[PDB]
Amino acid sequence: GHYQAEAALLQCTADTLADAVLITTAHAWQHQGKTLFISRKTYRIDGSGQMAITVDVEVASDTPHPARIGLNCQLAQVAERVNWLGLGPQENYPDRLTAACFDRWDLPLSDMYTPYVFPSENGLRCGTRELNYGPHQWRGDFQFNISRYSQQQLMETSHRHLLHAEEGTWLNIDGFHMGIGGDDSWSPSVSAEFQLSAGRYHYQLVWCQK
Amino acid sequence: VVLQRRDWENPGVTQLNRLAAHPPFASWRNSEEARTDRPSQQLRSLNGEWRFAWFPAPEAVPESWLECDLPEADTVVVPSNWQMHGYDAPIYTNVTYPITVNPPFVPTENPTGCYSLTFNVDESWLQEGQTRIIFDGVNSAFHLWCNGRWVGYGQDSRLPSEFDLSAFLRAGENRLAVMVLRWSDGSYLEDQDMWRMSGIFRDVSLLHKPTTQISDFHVATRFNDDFSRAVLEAEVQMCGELRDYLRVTVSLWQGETQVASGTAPFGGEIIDERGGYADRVTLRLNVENPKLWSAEIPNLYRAVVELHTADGTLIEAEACDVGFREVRIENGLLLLNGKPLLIRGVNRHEHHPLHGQVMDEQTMVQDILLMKQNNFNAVRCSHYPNHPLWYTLCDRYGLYVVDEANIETHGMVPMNRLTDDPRWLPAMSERVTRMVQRDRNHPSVIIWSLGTESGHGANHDALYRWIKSVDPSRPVQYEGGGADTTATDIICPMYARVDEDQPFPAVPKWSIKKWLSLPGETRPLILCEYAHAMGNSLGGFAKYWQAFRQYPRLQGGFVWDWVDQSLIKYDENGNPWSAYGGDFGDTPNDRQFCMNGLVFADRTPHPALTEAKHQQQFFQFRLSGQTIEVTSEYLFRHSDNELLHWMVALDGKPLASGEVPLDVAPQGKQLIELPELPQPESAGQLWLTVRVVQPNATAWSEAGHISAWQQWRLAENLSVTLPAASHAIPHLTTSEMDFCIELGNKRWQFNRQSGFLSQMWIGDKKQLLTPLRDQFTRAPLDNDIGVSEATRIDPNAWVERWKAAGHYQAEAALLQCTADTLADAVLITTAHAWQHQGKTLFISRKTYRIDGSGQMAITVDVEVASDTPHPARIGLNCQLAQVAERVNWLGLGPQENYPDRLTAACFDRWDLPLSDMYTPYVFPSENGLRCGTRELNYGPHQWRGDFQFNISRYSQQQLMETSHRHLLHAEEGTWLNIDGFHMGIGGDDSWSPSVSAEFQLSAGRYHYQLVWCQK
Ligand SMILES: CC(C)S[C@@H]1O[C@H](CO)[C@H](O)[C@H](O)[C@H]1O
Ligand SMILES: [Mg+2]
Ligand SMILES: [Mg+2]
Ligand code: NA
Ligand code: NA
Ligand code: NA
Repeated sequence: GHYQAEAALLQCTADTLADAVLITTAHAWQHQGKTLFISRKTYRIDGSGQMAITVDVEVASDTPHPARIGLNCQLAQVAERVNWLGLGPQENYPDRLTAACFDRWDLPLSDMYTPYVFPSENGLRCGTRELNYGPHQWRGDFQFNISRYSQQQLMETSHRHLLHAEEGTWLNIDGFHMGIGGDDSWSPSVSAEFQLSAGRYHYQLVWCQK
Repeated sequence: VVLQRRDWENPGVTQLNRLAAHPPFASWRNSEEARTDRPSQQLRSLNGEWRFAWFPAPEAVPESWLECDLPEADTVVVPSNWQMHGYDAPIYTNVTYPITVNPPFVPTENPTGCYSLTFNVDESWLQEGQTRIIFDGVNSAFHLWCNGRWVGYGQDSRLPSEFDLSAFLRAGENRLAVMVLRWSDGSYLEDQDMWRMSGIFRDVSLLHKPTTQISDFHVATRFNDDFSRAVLEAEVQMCGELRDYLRVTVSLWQGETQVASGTAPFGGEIIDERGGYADRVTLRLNVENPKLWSAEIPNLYRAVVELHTADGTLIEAEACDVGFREVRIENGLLLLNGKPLLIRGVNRHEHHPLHGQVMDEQTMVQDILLMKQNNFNAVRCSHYPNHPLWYTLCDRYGLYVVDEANIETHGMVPMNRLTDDPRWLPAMSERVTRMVQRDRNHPSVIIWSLGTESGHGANHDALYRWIKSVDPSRPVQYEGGGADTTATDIICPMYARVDEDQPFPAVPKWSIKKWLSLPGETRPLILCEYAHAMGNSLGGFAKYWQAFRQYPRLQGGFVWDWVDQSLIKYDENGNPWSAYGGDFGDTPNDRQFCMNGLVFADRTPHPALTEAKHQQQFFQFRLSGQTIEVTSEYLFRHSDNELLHWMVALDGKPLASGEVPLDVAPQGKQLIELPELPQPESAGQLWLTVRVVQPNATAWSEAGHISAWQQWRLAENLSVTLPAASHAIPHLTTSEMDFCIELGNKRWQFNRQSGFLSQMWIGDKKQLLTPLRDQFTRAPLDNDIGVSEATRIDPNAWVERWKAAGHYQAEAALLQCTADTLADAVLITTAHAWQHQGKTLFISRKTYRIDGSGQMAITVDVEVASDTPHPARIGLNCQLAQVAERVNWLGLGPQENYPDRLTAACFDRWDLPLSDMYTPYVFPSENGLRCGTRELNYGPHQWRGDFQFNISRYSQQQLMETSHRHLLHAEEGTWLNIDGFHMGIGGDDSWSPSVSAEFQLSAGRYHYQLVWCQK
């Protein structure tokens, strides 16, 4: 029930600090009674206008290792260039990133999508310390993709030509992403060291307008 | 003439008047006593009180000593090493020779042990036949006198020298005088990495043999393809007068039943143009459905060899135990009885902490039992032939043995300088030939070894061929000169790693997996030495066994090594302590390198032992759903003394358990279906634990002995419940120097100048003696140090990388320290930078959240500079004021375990006295860590999260400043180290960095969290 998991709020509090506002939340993703994931978050918005996000995730040892552990959202803005300090320029994944180089990259948005004839998650870039899109800067140590297509449309659509740009820009920022494999295409092939099996995961982001 | 010749400086002279080598003789005169192996009246021990004097050189020995006992001499026990009686110091040196390398010469100052014994000889022994004396072990050379007259000379410390005394003795009192030399030309071939000692250190005895006698005999066992029929073939040789009426009967016994027999006159088949051996006979006995010998089931028969007249009058009988087994290398696999072996082996030096290198039955038996109880099936006789009882016991309890000639020339430059020299061939041949002649009838001996660490020389090749020529029943191995030379049937490297190539020039140690498939290569690979168990070690041991299991041609190896070579010294009060190199005045020395044991000198286990037992298990396990699949790794036996105990616990609380008998065939499978497991309605992780229990006692184990275990996570139920919110809310008390938080009897204090928790109070009492601070270092392990020394730095060792980067003396610098009162808590934020000479090594970012329930949630995020050497650990430490009796934790245990050595540890709820949380390594270092721990309890304290910890009365600082365990003093309070992350310990070897990449703290950014509360 990974694709159907319903978020159930456990905690949601606010605090006033000397020079910032702290938002603490906790969620449990469940499927018919079973708790798959718990997400514990803090948001820290300070004087300079930076929103520091800490995320600590629990994964039930007996659920199949998840495809990713990140955050997503549909952004309103539609910019033309995607600029980042990280691995690139082309799409790279944890078990397919040796060719990619760490530098400052700048591509058109359409270059951050890969037109696989049968549509799937695509266009990830890894080991990114900084991402710039329109007015938005994200800093940390993460993996991301960015496109006019949602994970939902991508998985619902059998051919690339049947896809339609969605309003705004879909952003996927992953603390962690499972390998893609390919030793064959008829049995699981993602190696143990690229499966998301640690049980407890932590990543942090800073979101400010630059 | 004896002082004149200096035979102890002549590799051309290795003996004078010494009898031929041969298998163990007892000269029974009753065939039944031979069968039952009872004591024989014809073999007398001369063990006991002897007279001993020490001299600085052989020139300093007075000529009267041959005729009269010396009054200044003492009375000492024999066998013994004279260093063990305080006459001089033992020397511990590893590679470098204990003497100046000037072959064939030794120092003029050559410690000389003069031994004597006045003893009785009965009349009966001197009217008929032959009386010989046997010295089983004399280190390193000696001349022998009897009643004033010179008998002979002998070398090789590790094999029997036998001399005919028939013409020297008289009825009544007799006197032996033995001049034992510490150093001789033999020493050049005895450079083993061990204590350098000397003297009559093995048994001395007198054997009476008839004039017409069995002088040698060889037993072979050959089989048809399916092992349903054997032929025992026994070749017997006599000395004395050759007569028609002479016969030999070789008869084979299973208990009290004679299964086969053969009798023949002397005179073997024609051999060449001049005929045959008129003094030899070959007997061949047919054996149907033989009980086969292995380490799993050591089936033995008794062969009695009778020399007699046609009419049936016995002359004498010899005998041995026969194990019916074939050893062959076929198609690149070592096979025993047609099945491929998996060597669960260990190197074992003969060592005793009190008696030095003297061996006794009790110790040997103790060693064998521990070995087998911990899943070993093999031993390498590193690096010399053993006390003769050892092979007998190995035959009977069942271990595969590698018998190794007493040749090591490690300190030579290059290592093969002697072994390539044809002039050292004679001395070398005798050390190989005399071993084969002595041990070739022991079934436990499955492989011959040409010695160790002598490079690869032409002499090795000759002797390899010699052994293959005289004994086609056993493979010959030898590691020197690259481990895969033409002088070895088996690729037998030392400390070759699993996946990691070490491509040294000329002698590369390839990844053992890569080694097998080098172009043209077909041989099996068994490591003669691997997994150097020095101090806190055996990291990465599981990686070896995973590979051994997957690769048919990787057939195991021998751990280095069984027992620490520590020696007992005494202090002023009179209490014993364990001593290593340099502790007897001995210099130069290689310090703690003599301690590489899986067990302490007193035979107490190191934590690593349990890791070896687990990885060396004989039953493998897989879980699918509710089915446990059991696979046997036994080659011959069924699991006819085994049950499986299963157990399911929720975070350590038992919910169900049961028993199923194991009925699995060798190499076979059994599926066990667990009953409906009761789904617990309570948060936690369900764990399954299985243990294989032997319900009946054996020759080597007690009833209820556990031989194997394994764990699995079953279903997990993550906690979704919020704690019941509290009325109270903590109060912040800001000061110039301090942030204080109050809640009820509990109080926290953060020093604003340091940035750390300087103190906590429960009610009135202080909880800390030292503030809670980040720790990035550890008291360096033997593996962290390698061969690095104060006066000869190895900049490659982990410790030196750490020192040179400033890790040990970096100073916390406060970047930030704020306080904030929240709705139901107080939040303390901190930031430190650890710096050394302007370089920022680490940055620690923390928050402490103290809420209204009195719990402190600590969140640590560390940055580690990519270009600083990866740190030993990322954690916190403090010195608690509390000294409690017990430690209670939910994690891996119960014994000490580290990230690369935790497979044997089981997740459960453990409870031990504080003293068990300290590991007494003779050289002190970081110790006692336990990993994957979710909850720690000590007095009123409880920590929760996902961390590793050690807890003890010794600071990391005292552990790293103290050289011996006994010099440690318990500090006030308890040092607590809590690590989010801890580096592997390594041990693939102990002289280069050996910690594998995946166990190094290289991620750059690290996160951990801990809740601290009183309970
Ligand atoms: C390069 C050296 C460390 S050689 C190393 O010394 C070890 C110390 O225990 C063992 O004696 C090994 O047999 C030897 O190979
Ligand atoms: Mg000599
Ligand atoms: Mg050596
Ligand atoms: Na194997
Ligand atoms: Na050693
Ligand atoms: Na130390």
